[PDB]
Amino acid sequence: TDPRAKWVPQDNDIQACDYWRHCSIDGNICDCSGGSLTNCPPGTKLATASWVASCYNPTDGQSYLIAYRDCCGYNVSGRCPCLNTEGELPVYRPEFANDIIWCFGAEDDAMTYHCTISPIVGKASHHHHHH
Amino acid sequence: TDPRAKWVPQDNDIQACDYWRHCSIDGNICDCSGGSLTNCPPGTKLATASWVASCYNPTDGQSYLIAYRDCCGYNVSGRCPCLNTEGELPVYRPEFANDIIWCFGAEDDAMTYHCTISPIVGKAS
Amino acid sequence: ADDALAALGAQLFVDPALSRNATQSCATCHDPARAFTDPREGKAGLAVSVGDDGQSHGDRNTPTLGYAALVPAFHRDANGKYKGGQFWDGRADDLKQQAGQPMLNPVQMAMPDRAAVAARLRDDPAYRTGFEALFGKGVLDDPERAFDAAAEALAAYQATGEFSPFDSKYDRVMRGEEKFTPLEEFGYTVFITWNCRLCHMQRKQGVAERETFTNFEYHNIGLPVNETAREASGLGADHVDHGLLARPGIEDPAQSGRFKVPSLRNVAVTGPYMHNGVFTDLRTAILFYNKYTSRRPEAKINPETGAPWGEPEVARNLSLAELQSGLMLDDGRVDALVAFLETLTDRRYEPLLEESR
Amino acid sequence: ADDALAALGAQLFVDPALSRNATQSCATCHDPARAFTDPREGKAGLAVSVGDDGQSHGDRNTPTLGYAALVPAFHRDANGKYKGGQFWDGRADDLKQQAGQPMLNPVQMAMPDRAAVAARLRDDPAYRTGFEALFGKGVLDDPERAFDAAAEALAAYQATGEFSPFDSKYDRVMRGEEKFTPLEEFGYTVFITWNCRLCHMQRKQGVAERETFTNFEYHNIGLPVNETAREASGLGADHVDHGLLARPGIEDPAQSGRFKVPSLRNVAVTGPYMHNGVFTDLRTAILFYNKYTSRRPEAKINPETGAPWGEPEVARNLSLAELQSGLMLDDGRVDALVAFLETLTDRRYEPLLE
Amino acid sequence: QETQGQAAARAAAADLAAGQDDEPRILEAPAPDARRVYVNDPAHFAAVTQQFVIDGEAGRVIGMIDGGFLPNPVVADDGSFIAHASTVFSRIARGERTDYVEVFDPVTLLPTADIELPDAPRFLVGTYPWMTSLTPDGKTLLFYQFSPAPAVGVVDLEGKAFKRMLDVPDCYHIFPTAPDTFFMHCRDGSLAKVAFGTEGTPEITHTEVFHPEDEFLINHPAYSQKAGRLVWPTYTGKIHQIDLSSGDAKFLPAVEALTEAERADGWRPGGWQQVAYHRALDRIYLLVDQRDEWRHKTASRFVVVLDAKTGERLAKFEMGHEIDSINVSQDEKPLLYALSTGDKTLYIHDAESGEELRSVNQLGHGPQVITTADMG
Amino acid sequence: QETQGQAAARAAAADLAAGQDDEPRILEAPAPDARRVYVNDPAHFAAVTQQFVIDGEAGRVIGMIDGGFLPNPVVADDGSFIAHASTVFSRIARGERTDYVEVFDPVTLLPTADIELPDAPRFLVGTYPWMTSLTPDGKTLLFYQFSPAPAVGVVDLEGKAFKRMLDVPDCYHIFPTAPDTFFMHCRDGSLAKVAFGTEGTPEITHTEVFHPEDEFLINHPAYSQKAGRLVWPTYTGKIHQIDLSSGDAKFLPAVEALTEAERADGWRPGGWQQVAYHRALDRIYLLVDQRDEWRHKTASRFVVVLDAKTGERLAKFEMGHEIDSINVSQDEKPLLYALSTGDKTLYIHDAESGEELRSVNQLGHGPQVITTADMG
Ligand code: HEC
Ligand code: HEC
Ligand code: HEC
Ligand code: HEC
Ligand SMILES: [Ca+2]
Ligand SMILES: [Ca+2]
Ligand code: NA
Ligand code: NA
Ligand code: NA
Repeated sequence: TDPRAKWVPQDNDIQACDYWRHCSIDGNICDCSGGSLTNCPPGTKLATASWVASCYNPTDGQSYLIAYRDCCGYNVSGRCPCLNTEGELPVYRPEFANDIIWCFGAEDDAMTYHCTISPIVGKASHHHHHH
Repeated sequence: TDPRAKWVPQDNDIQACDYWRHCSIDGNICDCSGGSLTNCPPGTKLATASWVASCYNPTDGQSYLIAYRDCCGYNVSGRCPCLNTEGELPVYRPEFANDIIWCFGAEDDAMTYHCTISPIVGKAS
Repeated sequence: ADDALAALGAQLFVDPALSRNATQSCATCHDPARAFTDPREGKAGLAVSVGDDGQSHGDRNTPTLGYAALVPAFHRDANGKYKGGQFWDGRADDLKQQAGQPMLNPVQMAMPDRAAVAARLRDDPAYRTGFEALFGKGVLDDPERAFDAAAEALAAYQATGEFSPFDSKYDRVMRGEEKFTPLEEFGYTVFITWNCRLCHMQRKQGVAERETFTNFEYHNIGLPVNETAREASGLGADHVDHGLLARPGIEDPAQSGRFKVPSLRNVAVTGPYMHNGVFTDLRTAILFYNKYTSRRPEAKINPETGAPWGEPEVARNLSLAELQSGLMLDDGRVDALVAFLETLTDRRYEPLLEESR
Repeated sequence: ADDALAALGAQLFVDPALSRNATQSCATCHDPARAFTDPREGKAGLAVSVGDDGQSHGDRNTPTLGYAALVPAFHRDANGKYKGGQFWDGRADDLKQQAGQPMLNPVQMAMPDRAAVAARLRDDPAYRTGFEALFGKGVLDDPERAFDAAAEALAAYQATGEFSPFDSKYDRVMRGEEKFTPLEEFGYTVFITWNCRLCHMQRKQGVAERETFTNFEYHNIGLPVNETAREASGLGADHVDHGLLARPGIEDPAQSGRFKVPSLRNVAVTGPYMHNGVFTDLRTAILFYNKYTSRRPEAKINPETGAPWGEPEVARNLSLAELQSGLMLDDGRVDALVAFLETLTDRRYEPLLE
Repeated sequence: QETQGQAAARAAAADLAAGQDDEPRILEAPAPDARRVYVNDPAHFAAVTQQFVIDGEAGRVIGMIDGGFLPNPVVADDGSFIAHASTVFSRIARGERTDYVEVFDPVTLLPTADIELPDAPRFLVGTYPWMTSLTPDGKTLLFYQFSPAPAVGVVDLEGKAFKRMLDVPDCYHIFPTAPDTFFMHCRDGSLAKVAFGTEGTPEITHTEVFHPEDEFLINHPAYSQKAGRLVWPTYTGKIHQIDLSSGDAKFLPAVEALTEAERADGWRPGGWQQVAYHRALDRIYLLVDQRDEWRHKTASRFVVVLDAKTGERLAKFEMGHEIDSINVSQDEKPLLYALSTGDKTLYIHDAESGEELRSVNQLGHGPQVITTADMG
Repeated sequence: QETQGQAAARAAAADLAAGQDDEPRILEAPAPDARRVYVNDPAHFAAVTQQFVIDGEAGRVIGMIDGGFLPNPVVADDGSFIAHASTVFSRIARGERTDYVEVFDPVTLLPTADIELPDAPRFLVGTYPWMTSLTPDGKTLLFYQFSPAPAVGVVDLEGKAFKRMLDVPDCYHIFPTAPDTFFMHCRDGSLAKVAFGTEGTPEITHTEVFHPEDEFLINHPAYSQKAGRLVWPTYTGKIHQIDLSSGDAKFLPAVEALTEAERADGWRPGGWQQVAYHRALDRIYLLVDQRDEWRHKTASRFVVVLDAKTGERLAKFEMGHEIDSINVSQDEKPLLYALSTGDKTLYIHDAESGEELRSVNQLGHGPQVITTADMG
């Protein structure tokens, strides 16, 4: 609850904004609108675009690549809003930037933001800008 | 502040939900989004429909008929929301019913609710 | 003076010596037993009145003089709305300017000129005495002065409480001496929350001290020609009553077909209705308004004729913003409005309601 | 057993005695110095390979054998997606099943039948000792057991660490031994955030233990015919390569034109690219994907020909959901990708990167 | 008392530990069941709105449905679909209006129909569940129109088409009783039965006037379509019950929800959906509190539960929150759903003990309407 | 002491007492003036949004404009119109997407143009003021497109038409300098200068690379189109200033808004519109607080004011609230507007002293963007 203090990742509640995988999430946790940690809620369209962050898992002390993906085509869920920015870079480095509505490649051209999933796709490396 | 206590009118602040003329207002006071006590904000469209109530004016001891009118064609203001229901009757007595979006007659067929004005139209009876 | 001027007007008002053939006084067409309207049948029924010649018919319905003294003098307000005046087209500025016109109108009392009017006033020693006391010696020898003084007297008389007594049930209820029947109170409620109030209330907001149920504005509500009256008046099949545009000095084509909102005081007793007396029944006058709102086919049909209301005499400048309220008056609400409007009848004409009811 | 089987396979692999004229081994086309691909120029250049008879060209590009042993056996998963197998069209279930097919293919090694394969095995005293110690006495006198044993030896050889050493720079970087350069890290970041990872990664999420940069699925990415390879194969200009649908047992027309997602390991050194070796340059292969994303004129044009890529050999079942990503790779991301892809070169081939 | 979010974390950590792969994808909502609850958020008259689909047993949001301006939600009782009548405009809250009905698959939540309503005919009002209503067979949706006059619109959901407007008297609300019949409540204190075909003047019959002009019937009566029971509180907690199951209206005896002492001490009902009716238990739930007579739309902190047949009080629960709307699941051992518009929270209670069990918060901006299917 | 609402009550009571009549009507907003401030509410990615038109002097909302999904507001510096690029969908957040530009009359707030943008070319991103930009003549609106690649859309406000898309390199943001040229910031760390005619590829020139890869330039630079001053903070409170006022980019001394020991004790810029530039005072205002290095989007409770020429700190205000965004009026004795996303409240500060004068609460759901006109 100290918004400016360093982010303290936990591995014990995915609905809280301090969940380790949410380290560069921007929006809403899909698990709170009928999705899950890595799946979109019913009715929404999963984008193929992603932004990535290297997130620290406090449990095994390892850093994992989270390629965030947006669930699109619904108005914003309004539940479990979260904004973290671990390693988050400005828009000209879009691969690490999280204000972008990453809805590209979503079915039906869905481009509205509903929530974001936090799946792992690698074990960092690393990055240069953020280890 | 006790929501269930008898409404107590005042005649000292029109942006407050206990302002005397707002005794049966439901929505938003237009004065808080650029209209005034009896005028609509720019860009909105003034309904010709109205519902009434008899509202006691503690300045003068008299009760007046307030024929509320909606300012329409904008999404709801979100400022100074109020809901009072003095003398408010259910929808089947629509002239005293305030859940209805009373936007009829508004120019350009505007029917979205933005806010409500509270003009006096007569003395009670 | 004020008493005495009124008292002179009282005498003139009922004096038929102010008509060419001496058949007609103000009171003939503005009959005090009928809330100062014309009970006489003519070639278009009661729609239009017959002049002193026995043949000439007007093209407009004779309006009440009750409450006419509350109407402001003719003016353009700052919002570019014209207001007040006398006659249905506001062509007279006020009562005084109005009062001479029937005297000299060949369609009405038909005196040839002011001089002939003055010659009549001089034949009567009580007028010599009454006019001289208020206006000075020799007044009746000067046709301009005698005519103007007669108008003044007549305007004074119309400004008396006798014309505007405010003793209607509505007035008693508003003082707290009685209550409305439940139908009347619903009528009152509808009146004040529906579109009637946008035109038939003195003020836009706040409370009028002496409400006469008109804003004194000019509105084209899209009335058809009253064929029978228009036939009787002889003005022709191609004639258009331009309403306010006919007032000398109004040129704005946007004023074509707009007429002065009448006071709805004594409306129950002063039928037929509208500027051309086209509707005989009060309920019909109310139902006309549903033409702009109702989606039901019946709403386009004049219940008095069973035929469409008709094309407006003047198809432009209709008051569509106020008229097209989006809400139709069901029959419960029309009945309620009738009941309410009947509360606007002055105490002395209450007995006339029995027949209307 | 396991060493010894593989050592037998190692012999066989380089033995041209398994070809009709005795002019060709597996190693002729899967040359170990060329990440087990064919350095030999033929009529269609390096797009396709020439068989033992010196005339017959194939209609597909010879793939690397590196990492082919990590591909699961052919199967349809629970989502109804076919995965794994060997050959570009998965028509072989696994390596063992694949190994005898070149030997008998008249446009490759052209042995007439298993028996003639066995006879060549009997000619060599070393084989009679090698095969007998592993599979028992008389194995070479029986054509079926001989040919299956040869196939098993070959498969076992391909499964040795030699073929899949995981000693690319990418491997060293993932073990924390080394860092990617900026450009290679950019390339990697792009690879895992863009559409590539939708097909050229083992797993949908989580971390693979032996990543080979393919999900082993079948996709039609809309490639054109390699006119000169197709001319050279002699299959005719009327021919359509239906990819997975040519696997016996696959009947679903949704699979026409789909080919196995190749491991991108050693991709930098195994040109030309795609199942028909239509693209000589790696950069071209990357650029091809922009044809689905880029609105620009330059995206309709194969930079190697200057002419339009060409219509898909198979115009249906394109993986449009994946390929129409909504984003085109600019030149810098193409550079980045080439860089990253070069990191997947096994150690022993790093010298080939020029 | 391990939470949703905690169990998920644990499960996810285990899949990473075990190297378990899974395809990111679009979830299906779990099958509709008796404990599924829908909360509509009219969002205090906002141009766009949200419905939250909730697993009441778990207290979990399992989906959401977007809507327009003051949409009217309906839920097929048998769980086969949900729908709404909604309104959008070409430029947010201005421009061309389009009223439409969407029907949605209740597990994929995908629209299976989008049916334009011509001439923008919906009644725009703070959401009254019984101003848009499904017929019992699910094949027709009936929507109220107030302007230019009371009328009812008929929408064929099977053929995915608007049918017609029906002209009705001066009446309100739409309680369907058959594929072609519904009741309304009239200004004159009667109910109006309306029977309608594909064309013709509908057959309209009125009951006897069942309440005086000074007894005020609330805008949110409870109607069980399956029981044909209309439970209609007055401002004082007087409860009219009307049995429509025979297809015609029979007036049941009136019950008081509050006692004479309670009434003399200022107890009255209040809120939005003030009343709920549990069909199988034949039980009325009524949100009540001490309040001035004109604070009838304020929240209430107490739920009286009474036997519909006798009027006998069965419980008085102290809800522990400011509740505007109640409803109940229609299964055995029902949940009593207590929606706070001010807290934007559905509190889920045991309807027998009144105990709060769990809660689902962050339900929009001004959530007011709870809908459950009656699936048994 | 007397508030707006109080004064209005006294005025209304006087009018009633005096018998003063007045026509209910649509008000005109006060003429646009220096102290008009616009607050855009992207509403945490809601499909529809609100702009508030605020008279900063009285701290009064004087009107509002509705918007779609993540619209880009632009306010013509000369007060002659406002416009946005917006995005709507045929079913709230789903269906056919229309991108469009609306131009509004700034006193009636009526739309005077609505220009459709073909092929839904807008960049949907948390709102960055300089992702859509007016040319100085007000005749042309330029908007950034990200997909399929960086591009810039040219919209003729005069003809009320979309013209065409310009191909640019790997760059971001749009800072128009002329009727036919604008700069963008490139991945490689140059600015690009883009001059477009009516036809053909535009002519593109790159500056020197001006920052290293590991110096991170925020998404919200302050740009004064009239001063040609591009003010571009990095994450550490380092500030580039770039002067574009001659048609080509010239680089002013990089300045540091924080001190080494502040940095060392954890001070960094933080929020949304982290920076304001007051043109006539040549003065930069930077939102800052003690924060971890990756908490760069959190609210700050301090603004430091520094000379743009010298880099000297002129003031450090304790705002007394969590502030996400700042801007300033461009007149003499400027207001410093401090917008709290959290509080949904625009705090209006004397920019000189930093004291809080007044505030305007209830600004939507998550207001983030303050725009003012530069009318001088
Ligand atoms: C032949 C019948 C007739 C006689 C006699 C007549 N009136 Fe009229 N009165 C009318 C008609 C018809 C109108 C409306 C004419 C018009 O609008 O052009 C009218 C209108 C008026 C009005 C304006 C009322 C309004 O609300 O606009 C006044 C005042 C008036 N009369 C007074 C008098 C006085 C005073 C006399 C006697 C000097 C008089 N009238 C004699 C028929 C007559
Ligand atoms: C747009 C303004 C307007 C509105 C709204 C309007 N009126 Fe009128 N009304 C008039 C005007 C003007 C006349 C005279 C028209 C004429 O004769 O040309 C009139 C005439 C009448 C008359 C005839 C009176 C007479 O002396 O002949 C009655 C009765 C009446 N109105 C009732 C109503 C009622 C009831 C309503 C509400 C349903 C209503 N009006 C709404 C303007 C309006
Ligand atoms: C004359 C050239 C040539 C020779 C000799 C040859 N190959 Fe191949 N190899 C190919 C071609 C071409 C393909 C792809 C064929 C296809 O997809 O239909 C291939 C494919 C394969 C594959 C499948 C790889 C993959 O990823 O799908 C394996 C394994 C293989 N060869 C092993 C061998 C073995 C073992 C021998 C020796 C018995 C051999 N090859 C001899 C040309 C040859
Ligand atoms: C839709 C699945 C899919 C996606 C997305 C995709 N690929 Fe491929 N790629 C394939 C398939 C399948 C082939 C073999 C196609 C063929 O020959 O028919 C392949 C071939 C290649 C080859 C040729 C390798 C060889 O041995 O010939 C390269 C290089 C390659 N892809 C790189 C990429 C890059 C880089 C990306 C992201 C820009 C990408 N791919 C995206 C499926 C995909
Ligand atoms: Ca009359
Ligand atoms: Ca190759
Ligand atoms: Na007639
Ligand atoms: Na004129
Ligand atoms: Na087949």
